Amino acid sequence: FKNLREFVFKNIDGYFKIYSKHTPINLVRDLPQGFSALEPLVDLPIGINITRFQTLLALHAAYYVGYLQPRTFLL
Amino acid sequence: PDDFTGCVIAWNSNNLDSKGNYNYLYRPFERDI
Repeated sequence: FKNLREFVFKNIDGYFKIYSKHTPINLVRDLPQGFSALEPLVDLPIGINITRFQTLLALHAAYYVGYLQPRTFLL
Repeated sequence: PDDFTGCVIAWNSNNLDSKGNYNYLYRPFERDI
């Protein structure tokens, strides 16, 4: 694959906060190892409860899903 | 929210919305539609 697209989606007090980073890659088998912080891009004042989500693909690319935790980091 | 930052402004509509007027319904920043 050529393009790595990473996003963070969290919903706090009615705001759907989106962070993202796009980087060039040269790897098919799996996600590349490395570190980069994601910058805030969008903050949507929607007031909508989110419990479930679904992705949308174009039918004529692998994707990964993890979950966030209230952990402490030293940056 | 308990840490709300801002101002709440309100006024009487007895001579504006009242008629009766049944178009007003009741059930942090959530729109429970």
